[PDB]
Amino acid sequence: HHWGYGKHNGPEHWHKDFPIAKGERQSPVDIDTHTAKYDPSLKPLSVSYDQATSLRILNNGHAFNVEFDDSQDKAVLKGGPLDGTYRLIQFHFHWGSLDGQGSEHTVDKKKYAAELHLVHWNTKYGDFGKAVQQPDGLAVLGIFLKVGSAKPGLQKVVDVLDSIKTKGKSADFTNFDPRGLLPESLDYWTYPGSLTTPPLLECVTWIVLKEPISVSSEQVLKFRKLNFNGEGEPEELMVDNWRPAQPLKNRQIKASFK
Ligand SMILES: COc1ccc([C@H]2OC(=O)NC2=O)c(OC)c1
Ligand SMILES: [Zn+2]
Repeated sequence: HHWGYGKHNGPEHWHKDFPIAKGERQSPVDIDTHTAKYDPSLKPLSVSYDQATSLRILNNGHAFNVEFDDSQDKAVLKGGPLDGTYRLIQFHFHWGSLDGQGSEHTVDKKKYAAELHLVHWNTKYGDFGKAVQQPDGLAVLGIFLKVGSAKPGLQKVVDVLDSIKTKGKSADFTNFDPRGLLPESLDYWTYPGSLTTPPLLECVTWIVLKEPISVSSEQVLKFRKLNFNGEGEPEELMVDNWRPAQPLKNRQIKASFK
C-alpha cells in the first residue's frame, strides 16, 4: 500500500484498497456539541500514567510515534465508557500546514491546529494485533491542540524531531512523561469509531477531551519541518496528515459532562 495524504494517494483514494473506508463507524467525525448528550451512566475516567515507560520515537512516514513499553500494565486507561483495562502503546499527532487546520475530529465544524492521540489496547485480547480485530479492541484518547502559550511538557518531543526528520528514522526516547500533555479537565465526548488511517479498522472507542491544550507557534512549526519522505528522496513536508470528518451514520456521541 502506498497510501498517504497527497492529491494522488490521500483520503479520497483510500477506499479502493480499504473498502471499510466507507463503513458504518468511520473516524474522525464532527462533534456537534448541541446534539451530543450528557450520559449520567458514564463511570469516572481513570488515566494512570505514573509508571509509563517511553522507549523510542519513530517517524513512520505518516506521523511520529512515541512508543511505550506495553509488556505489562504500566500506563493504563480505564473507566469512562470502558470495560476493563487498556494499555498505552504509543502516542502521535496529526497537524496542519497552517494553524487553522490539522485536527481530525472537529467541534461544531471547528478545526484545531493539531490533535494528539494516545493509543491504548484492551488487555483482555492479549496483544495489540488481536485487539485491532475486535470492536472494543482500542481506546484512543484524543486531545486538541491550539496555538497560544508553549506547552512545557511537549518541548522534549519537539527537540528530538531534528533527529528523526525522514521516514524510517527513530531515536531513543526514554523517561518521557505523557501526563505533561494532558489538559486540566478530563471532561470528554465518546463514540464508537475506527482507526483514522489505513487499515481503517472499526475497533476504537474514541474518548475526545473537551479542553484543548495550548502549544506555541514555534512548537507546531517544528512539527511541520518533518518529512513524509525517506532520506535522500525529494522533500515532502509532513503537514496536513489528517483525515477529514466522516459520516456519523447510526451513532450517538455522549458527553461526560453537563
Ligand atoms: C497500527 O496501529 C494504528 C494504526 C492506525 C492508527 C490511526 O488511527 C488514529 O486514530 N490515528 C492513527 O494514526 C492508530 O492510531 C489509533 C494505530
Ligand atoms: Zn492518530
